[PDB]
Amino acid sequence: KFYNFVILHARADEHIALRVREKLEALGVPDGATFCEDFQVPGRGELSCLQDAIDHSAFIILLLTSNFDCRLSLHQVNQAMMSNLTRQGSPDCVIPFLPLESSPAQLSSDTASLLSGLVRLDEHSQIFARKVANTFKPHRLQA
Amino acid sequence: KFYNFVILHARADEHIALRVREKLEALGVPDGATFCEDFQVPGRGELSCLQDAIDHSAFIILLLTSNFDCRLSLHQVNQAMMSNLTRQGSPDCVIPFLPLESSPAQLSSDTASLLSGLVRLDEHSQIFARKVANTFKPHRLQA
Amino acid sequence: KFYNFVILHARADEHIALRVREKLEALGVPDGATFCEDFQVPGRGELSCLQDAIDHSAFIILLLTSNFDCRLSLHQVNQAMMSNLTRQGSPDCVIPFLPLESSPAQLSSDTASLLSGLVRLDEHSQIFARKVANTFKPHRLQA
Amino acid sequence: KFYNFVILHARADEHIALRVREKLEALGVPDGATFCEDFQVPGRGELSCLQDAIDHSAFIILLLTSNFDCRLSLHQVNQAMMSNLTRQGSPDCVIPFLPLESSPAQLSSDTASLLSGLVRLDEHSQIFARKVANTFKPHRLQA
Amino acid sequence: KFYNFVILHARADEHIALRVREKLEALGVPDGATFCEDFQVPGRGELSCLQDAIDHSAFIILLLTSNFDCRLSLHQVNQAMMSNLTRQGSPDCVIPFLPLESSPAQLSSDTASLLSGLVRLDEHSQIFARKVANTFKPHRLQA
Amino acid sequence: KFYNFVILHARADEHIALRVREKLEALGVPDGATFCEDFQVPGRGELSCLQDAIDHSAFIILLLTSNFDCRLSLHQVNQAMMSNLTRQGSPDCVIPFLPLESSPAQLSSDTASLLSGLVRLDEHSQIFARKVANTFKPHRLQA
Repeated sequence: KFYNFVILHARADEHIALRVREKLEALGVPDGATFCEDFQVPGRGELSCLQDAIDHSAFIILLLTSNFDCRLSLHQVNQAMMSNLTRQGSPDCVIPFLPLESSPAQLSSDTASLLSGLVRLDEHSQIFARKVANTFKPHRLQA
Repeated sequence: KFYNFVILHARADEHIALRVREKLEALGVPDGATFCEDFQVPGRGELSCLQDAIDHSAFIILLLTSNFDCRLSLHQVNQAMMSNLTRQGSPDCVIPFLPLESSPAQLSSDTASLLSGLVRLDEHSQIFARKVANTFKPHRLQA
Repeated sequence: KFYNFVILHARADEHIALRVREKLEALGVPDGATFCEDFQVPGRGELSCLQDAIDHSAFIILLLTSNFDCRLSLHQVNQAMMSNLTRQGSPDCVIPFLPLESSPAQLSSDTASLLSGLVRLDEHSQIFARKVANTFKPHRLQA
Repeated sequence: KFYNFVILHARADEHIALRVREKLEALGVPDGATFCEDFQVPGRGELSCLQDAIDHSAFIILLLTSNFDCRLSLHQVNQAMMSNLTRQGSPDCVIPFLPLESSPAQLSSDTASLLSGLVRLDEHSQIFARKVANTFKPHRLQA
Repeated sequence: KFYNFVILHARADEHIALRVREKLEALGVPDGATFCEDFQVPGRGELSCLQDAIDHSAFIILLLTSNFDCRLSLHQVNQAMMSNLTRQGSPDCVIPFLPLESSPAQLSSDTASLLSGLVRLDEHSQIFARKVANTFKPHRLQA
Repeated sequence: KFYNFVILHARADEHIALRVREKLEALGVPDGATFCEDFQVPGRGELSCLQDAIDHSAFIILLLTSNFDCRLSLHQVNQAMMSNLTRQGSPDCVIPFLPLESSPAQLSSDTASLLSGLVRLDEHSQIFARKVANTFKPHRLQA
């Protein structure tokens, strides 16, 4: 339990989430996790699975995509942001992520507008490794 | 059929549902249905008595009472929220409600955490009438 | 023939069945019946008398009680439920009933567990009249 | 007794249940079972066979097939869900299952709408093995 | 000839059968008969008088008692039951009768076990008149 | 005496009963029996010998067929079921049987409607051997 980072994503985009978690593990962040890792299919529909992904993850990494426009995804973004804001501490746990496959032109107007004025992480940037190192510092959250 | 709004509640808090229904009908919302309105006696245990409430109601209202922490209540909230999200149109069908008989501190984490960022209605608030008027606009979905 | 509703009950609790029939007819359900109405005396121990009660009734009302725990009662519940489920049409027929003589905590574990997935028609409820009116709407079964 | 998991299926899909049991045992879950193993012939139509399957199993697995749209199947789903939700312990045992012979569009409204908000186990996905290993952890229910 | 009902009784219990017949015809059943009504002193023995009683009666009423346990009584019960069952028509005619002079605890295993599967009428019952009216209806069989 | 299982059958279908007894003894149930092992034209009458066969057999197997529709057959089924249900012990012994010579569509409606609640064993099923093994376990009734 208490994984380092979790990758919230749409149901269809499984390969993108797997690639991103593998890459972030490769760059030097141990104990990688994804939404479909604690997405416990025995009955945890969206109450226990989503709250387990939010609560038991030091960093919540939202994965924007053209398929991230669905209403369920927007509700997940709202839930993650509100949990981050209400929870004591946790300055910038929610980290918007732009995958390599995605482009800045496919940002969801309805969904990604909530994250427009928040610190983003991009894969197209050539400073991506330094951004990851700065974000995932040795000192982090506790139990 | 096709009632304007339905109140979801626990088994014990039967009277609170009727009280809130009468109060909300007083404000000027016709067809004040409740969970016991379509709680058909035979055949249904949770098959359509929980589904006809979701299916045949324009707005769904969840009473966040102290008795609403039951294990069945969490499944009811999950079903309502997921049916709202899968359904097309009317993004804010699901509405948390806080009757005077309950308190904001009485919000049990397990169930209230599902509705941390939703359209909350509070009887403790003094702008209740304006919130009700804004939420229950003259135009109400379709058949 | 073709009675509106019948009451299945243990042999000992005939008076409770008569009382429930009288009360339910008083509420506005005509042509009330009971098991002893078609509990024919010649021969038909449980072969066709029970079949006459099941087939020739629009609704079946099991009278749960402390004397309803015997093996014969369990077979009666099993047969009524299976006949209702296999029958064409008539989505909801078997109506669990809790008379004032018994208590909600006095449910027999062996028998009442079969109906644990069905909504009861509780006499103790303050909404009993509305439940009865809702369960017995003018449009009903036929031949 | 006290089987690890039981597969609830329709009357016409015994072969699918046996195949799924064999596959799930192959993944590394010992002491498998199916509904046609505690489906004792002498009596026990749905009284002490379905209830025995519900009570004497750790993980109830509903097999969402094409023949699973019958009224009997809907009653079985209601019984399983309500028995799981009412009883203390057994946190989230009930597991919807999607076999090969079914389709993502096979979800009939009447039966699958009950589990629509509930999360399913789909072996169509490529993460099925890890998903199952996550489901049936070594620590589980007691007697 | 062709009496409505016939009372079959032990040789030593003529008074009980006569009292039962006298009580019964007053309720509205005309042309009452008993075994001693067709029981000729000369010529006929047992096979002829008993067969005449079986053949020339619309209904046959066995009268269970403590003196109804002899081998002759068992033979009479068996003969009457088999004649009713084999003969085409007459859907159900054999009626077990429990008079007040006997008790339910006084059911001799041998003779009563033949009619254990059949349903009876008890003089101890409080719905005796209605049961009798249900048995003997204005429409009946003939030969 | 005290035969392990008996087979009640219509008089016309003697061969089917013997064949079923031979098969079921072959599967591994020792000391088989049939109705014509405690059935004599001389001495005991039909009802008496049927009652003798009911209570001297650990298991009772009704052999449904097209010739099992007569009123005598219905009375035998009623008597067997009622004797099983009323007697103390023996939780469930009346086992509906479906042999090769019949089909699950030609079942006697009037007779088999009594057993529609219970579970039958079909030779048509491919799990017949497992059903028999689960049925006739080493531990069984006692004198």
